[PDB]
Amino acid sequence: HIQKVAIFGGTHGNELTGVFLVKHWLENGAEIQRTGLEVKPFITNPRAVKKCTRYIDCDLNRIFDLENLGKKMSEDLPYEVRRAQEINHLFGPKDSEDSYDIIFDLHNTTSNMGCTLILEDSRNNFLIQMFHYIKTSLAPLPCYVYLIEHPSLKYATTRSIAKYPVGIEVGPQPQGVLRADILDQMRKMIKHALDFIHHFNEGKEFPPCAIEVYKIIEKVDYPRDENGEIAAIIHPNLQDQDWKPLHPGDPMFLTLDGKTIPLGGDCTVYPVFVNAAAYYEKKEAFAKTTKLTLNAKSIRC
Amino acid sequence: HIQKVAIFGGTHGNELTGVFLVKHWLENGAEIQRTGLEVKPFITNPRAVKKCTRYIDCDLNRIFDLENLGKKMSEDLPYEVRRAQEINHLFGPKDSEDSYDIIFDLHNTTSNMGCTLILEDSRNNFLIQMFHYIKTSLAPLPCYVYLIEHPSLKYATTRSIAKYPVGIEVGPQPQGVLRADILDQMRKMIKHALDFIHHFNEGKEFPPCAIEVYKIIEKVDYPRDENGEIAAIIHPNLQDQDWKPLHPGDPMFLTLDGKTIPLGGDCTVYPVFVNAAAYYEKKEAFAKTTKLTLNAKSIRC
Ligand SMILES: CP(=O)(O)N[C@@H](CC(=O)O)C(=O)O
Ligand SMILES: CP(=O)(O)N[C@@H](CC(=O)O)C(=O)O
Ligand SMILES: [Zn+2]
Repeated sequence: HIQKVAIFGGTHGNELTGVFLVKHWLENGAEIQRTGLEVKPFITNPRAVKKCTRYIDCDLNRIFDLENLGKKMSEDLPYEVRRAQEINHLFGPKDSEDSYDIIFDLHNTTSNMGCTLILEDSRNNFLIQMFHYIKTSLAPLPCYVYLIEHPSLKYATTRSIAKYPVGIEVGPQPQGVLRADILDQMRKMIKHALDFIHHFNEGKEFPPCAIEVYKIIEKVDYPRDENGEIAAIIHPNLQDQDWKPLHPGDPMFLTLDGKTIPLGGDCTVYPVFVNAAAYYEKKEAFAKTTKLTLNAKSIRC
Repeated sequence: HIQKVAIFGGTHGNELTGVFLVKHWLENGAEIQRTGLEVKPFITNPRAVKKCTRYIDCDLNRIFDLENLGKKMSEDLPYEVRRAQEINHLFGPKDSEDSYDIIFDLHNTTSNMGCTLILEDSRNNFLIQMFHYIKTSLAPLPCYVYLIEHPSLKYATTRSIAKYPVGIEVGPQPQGVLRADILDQMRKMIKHALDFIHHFNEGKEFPPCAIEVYKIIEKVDYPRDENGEIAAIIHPNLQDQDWKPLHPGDPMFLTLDGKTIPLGGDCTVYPVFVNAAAYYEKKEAFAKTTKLTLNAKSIRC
């Protein structure tokens, strides 16, 4: 059933783990080859990799929609828009049946999140089953799932071209830095993801399963000042405590004085992307998520 | 004896702890004010801070020498060269007796180094005594001293304008990220450094003392490709092990294949700036240092 699989690195040019793995596999990709399965590594944003920067003109990972992929090709377009089209033409077109079946898009964050899988559709049995397999196979190494389904949020990502878009994120790693442990963790994530696809194409039957995901609800801004500059910082007790529960009493921010600013609201939330570097650019502190369980049916062929 | 003291933040625009402290103290610098002592906070590279980037045209912290500070002012010069001059004219001139007495230049690294003091002259009794005071005052919080004296090296740093240049570096913090603990650590470093100056200007007598420093000997490159691209990465056992001893047997790098590359040479070395982000730009892995003890005499008003 599953034929065309791709692996994207360098969607942001300062997230090196993907860049390195992909470059290594372009020269020798035996590691990622599975019998009866054609898997293609590919650098998505080579220009931004060259500069070791997030993007050149605009973020590549939020423009794979009709607004942008339908524009008339020209050299006056932002670099990433041109690039987005070239990629859609290679691995897509999107919403087409000639598109790749599965795409893994590799990412790094500074946030202390470890192995993270990113799910775009909560009702997708195939992906849930994959994510279950990976989760299970990594144990006792923790692996979390982050759900970006939202009526009004959710972005037009690079991987979204696929029938089954899979996002992969490993932290904490600084930008422009290549750590071995983080690299090793992403490797293992991949091998199990490919193992799952192979197991599936050899027609293995998976029983129903259930997994905890974390559903984005809101992004929290840093408190500001009358000029609009940031006024407080992630409180020590929240630093590095991604995925762990935070109750309305608990400390959130801290001023340089420093009075504490506690959570507020009436329910427990799970913060993710705590003090992420990519959040500063937009002056955001972290993401509020809701923990919940999803279910899948059985699958075959 | 000591009159003019300055504190520099934003010498690199993505090293936020300095930026934040300095901005906070420009609005209210009571924290850094000591009796009979005028200390001036100051953002060195406002343009690079604006963009949250290391530098605009060239690294500000390498160009405070005759080659650059003697150039004819013009708008065709790289931004940082213009800026370097403006600063030399404010807080210097360098090698002059009208220069500031002491300058603290604040920095962050991604390397797991904690509180670090940077010493440019090994024969300086005043600085050693300060560094001793700070070291001891921070205990049991570790504080290390890194000596950049070298016959065949330079470093025309921002702070070098002063009679007594002091460098301050706290890691690990990602670039474009502001962590509370790291901020707190730098604050304490400053407070004790200012306390020392005040104690000295109230004419306290310090007995002779001794401190371990780490003398740079060379910078280690990443092993490269046949094209010139990086070929291995800091071995897991070296990651985050700054300051700790590394013997010729021990593992250094790691290829994506599995093969370890051990140290070599014939003596124990102490690595610092392990997997520093700012080292990638020049494709360097870390700095080899040699641990040794320095001695100071007594000192007075
Ligand atoms: C921290 P990131 O740059 O990997 N976050 C992405 C989301 C993603 O990776 O899907 C973005 O906001 O574009
Ligand atoms: C991380 P940094 O730019 O403040 N440190 C310099 C050295 C220095 O600033 O003294 C470097 O590692 O290249
Ligand atoms: Zn990313």
